Order: sequence, then structure tokens, then C-alpha cells
Amino acid sequence: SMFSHVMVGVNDLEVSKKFYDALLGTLGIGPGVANKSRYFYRSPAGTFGITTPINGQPATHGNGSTLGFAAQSPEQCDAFHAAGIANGGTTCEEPPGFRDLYLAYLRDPDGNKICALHRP
Amino acid sequence: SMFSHVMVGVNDLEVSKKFYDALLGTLGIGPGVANKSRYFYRSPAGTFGITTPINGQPATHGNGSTLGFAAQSPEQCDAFHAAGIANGGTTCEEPPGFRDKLYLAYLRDPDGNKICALHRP
Repeated sequence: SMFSHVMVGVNDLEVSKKFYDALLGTLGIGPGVANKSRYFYRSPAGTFGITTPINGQPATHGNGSTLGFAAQSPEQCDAFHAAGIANGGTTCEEPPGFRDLYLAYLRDPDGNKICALHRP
Repeated sequence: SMFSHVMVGVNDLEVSKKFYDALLGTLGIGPGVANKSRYFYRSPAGTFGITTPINGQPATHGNGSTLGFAAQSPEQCDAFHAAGIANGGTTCEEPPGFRDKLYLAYLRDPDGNKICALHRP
């Protein structure tokens, strides 16, 4: 992988662990593993983590930031979207579908924009 | 790869292109390729992109967010760090070094996005 890891800030570690456990579970990842004020979601080719921000201030999303997780099929993209929505996330404007790629976009409980992407 | 792609928001695409060209070139990642109001940095396992935010509002960086680029050695992590400082980025703390075993070099890009290069021996 190009990326060793990606971290996002969260305001409530348990609420976000519940979200990402469900979300990333649809892709075969997780559940999250605690390490200090973080949960890590690890695999042979990448690590994702959620953290309390080190500066002690509220976590926020970055406008223009998107984190894309690879999915093995369009069905996994759909399942990712449904699971995130049912467990604290919110839908983006674009419904899951093909883009001239298959993509499903969501925001996590803190507004971090995420995406499952499948290329057939 | 777990990640298909990562985008960050930037407020000046050409300024950021010149930073990331320099920075990611040290890891062997070829220069940015235009596509709409974005530049993409593709490899065989993952794509990184810099973008003007699609909502037309200013780019910001999220408190708690860190993006890590894989590097093949500690020397590459240091070359990354140097290129970053030479081209508009700022160092964070701590300075580059080993940490429990990993080598890490941290920067902020010209927009305040927090990034690092990481090597695991």
C-alpha cells in the first residue's frame, strides 16, 4: 500500500467504535482494538485508526478530506452504506451507484467523509 | 490495500502540487496528474489526491486526522521530511526518529494537513 495508515479524530471513542465496527465489518475488517485513547483496525495492507485528538480540543472533519476503503464488490459498497447509516453515520448527497467504479459515500458521527470503492 | 484512495483539501492547487510532487517524488510517486480541480498521485496500490473542496468552501484539516505514507527506509522518511521543509511545509514535533519499532517523520503541508512518512524495519 501507498499508505501506512490513516487516522481520523473522533469525539466519542465508543460511539465511533460502534460505527466503524459495523461499517468496516461489511468489508471483513475490525472490530477495533484499543490502544491508549485510540482504536485500530488493522490488516496485512493498511491500518486505520480513530483517536481522541492529542491537543485536547474537539475532533472535527477536514473539508476536502475523503477516506476511501477498498471493497470487493458493489454489494459490499451497498452494505457499507446501510451499516454506517444504521450505526450513527449519515448519508451523503449521492446515493451508492456506478460513476463513469462503484462508490458509496457516508459521513461518520463526527462528519469525517468516507467512501467504499469497488472497481470490477 | 485497505484504502482505495485518500483525498485532502487544499486552498491553492498549484502550490500544493509543487509540495506533493517534491514530497512524494522522494518515495518514487510520479508527479500529480490533473483531473478537474484535483491532482492525483497514483501507484499500483492506492491513490492520493489533493482537491479544491467540492462544496466551494475553504479547505480545512480535521483535528485528529493524520495521513501516513509508507516509506522503504528511514533515509526515505528523512528525504521526505527534507523535501517537505524545502517546499512549503512545516515540521511538527517530535522531529523524525524511531519510535516503538517504527521510523516516523511528521509534517504539515502548506494547508495544515498533518502527514507523515513511516517505515517499519
